[PDB]
Amino acid sequence: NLDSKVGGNYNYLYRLFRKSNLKPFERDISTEIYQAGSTPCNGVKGFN
Amino acid sequence: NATRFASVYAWNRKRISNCVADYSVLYNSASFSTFKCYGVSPTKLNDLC
Repeated sequence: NLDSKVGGNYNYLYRLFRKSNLKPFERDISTEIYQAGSTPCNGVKGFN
Repeated sequence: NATRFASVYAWNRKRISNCVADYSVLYNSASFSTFKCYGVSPTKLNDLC
């Protein structure tokens, strides 16, 4: 009833993919483009 | 590599079981025009069974 917005609330963010799993009590704030799958794509999104 | 295929509604299915798959020559060989594959990467299929 508060944080929800019409058409989705894009203020908050979440990292779907990362090169490795974070340990408990660890912070990664990096918003850049990194490797998603098993093939390193060298930065900008592409190459599966 | 078959000479002639079937139609789009006549499509034939070949059962693949009890086999070992090498996907490096089917993808990284750059012998195919394009591929669109969802849910899994082409390199992951070699380490996934």
